[PDB]
Amino acid sequence: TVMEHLQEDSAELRHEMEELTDKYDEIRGILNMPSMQPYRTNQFIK
RNA sequence: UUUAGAAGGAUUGCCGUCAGGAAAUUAGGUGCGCUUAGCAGUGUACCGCCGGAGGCGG
Repeated sequence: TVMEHLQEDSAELRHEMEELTDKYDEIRGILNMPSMQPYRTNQFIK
């Protein structure tokens, strides 16, 4: 999977990555994603 | 004080045609049922008498 590639880049990705967007440094975002947090409640949660 | 509190599933319909189950057989030898006993609520409810339902004699 793409997930396992962005954990340890193998170029197999980096080769194919950098030739269509020139922006893989920004995308590699999908690594330190923020965690979901409970901040309020509504009438639809039990 | 409940994974709290809410809810229309609904209308219609052609399953059909045909057919060889079949041949063979040894269920057999034994055997202690057996002590005791009272059928009935009285064995029936009969003749009359008053008296417009309820009563009284033998």
